[PDB]
Amino acid sequence: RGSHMEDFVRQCFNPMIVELAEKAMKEYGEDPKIETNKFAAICTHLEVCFMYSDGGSKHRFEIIEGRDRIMAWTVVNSICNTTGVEKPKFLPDLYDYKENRFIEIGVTRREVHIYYLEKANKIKSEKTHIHIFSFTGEEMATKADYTLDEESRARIKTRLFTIRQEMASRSLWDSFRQS
DNA sequence: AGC
Ligand SMILES: [Mn+2]
Repeated sequence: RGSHMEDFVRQCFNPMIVELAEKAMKEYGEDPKIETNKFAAICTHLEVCFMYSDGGSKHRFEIIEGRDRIMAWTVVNSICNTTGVEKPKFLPDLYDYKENRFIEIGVTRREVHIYYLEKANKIKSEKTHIHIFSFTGEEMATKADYTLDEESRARIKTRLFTIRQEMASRSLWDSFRQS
């Protein structure tokens, strides 16, 4: 059922991200043509994770996000069994080899701390790091430790505001912000 | 995934 949002997603994000988002949705059996705001949110989340992992040095991060679920857990078990970090309850997005911790990255259309507290209580993990970005240029991270240098986080924030403008320009921001 |  032809939606403006679905075709917007396909210009905004590169094909590699679109294909991972589609696979993620149908691995858990949802339809990107129908659940189009969730389509847009998953592509957004994917892109931020990849931008984030590009912010470090060459070998800094293990990318968990974007793998099929069974392989992602395999890699997580490899990380826990070779480093001794406690196995997380939910699939994190990255592993930081420099700081020795998993990272859960989130993107929100609300005040970053509302979403942070939600992610904090969901993860019983005392140790996995949380880093939240908003669509208005705010961020929030565990212990005020933002992992990356300012430039790498700044370009993530710029991209998120561009996505917001592109949606608003198409009168999709309101549906998206209210979903 | 994030409202
Ligand atoms: Mn996440």
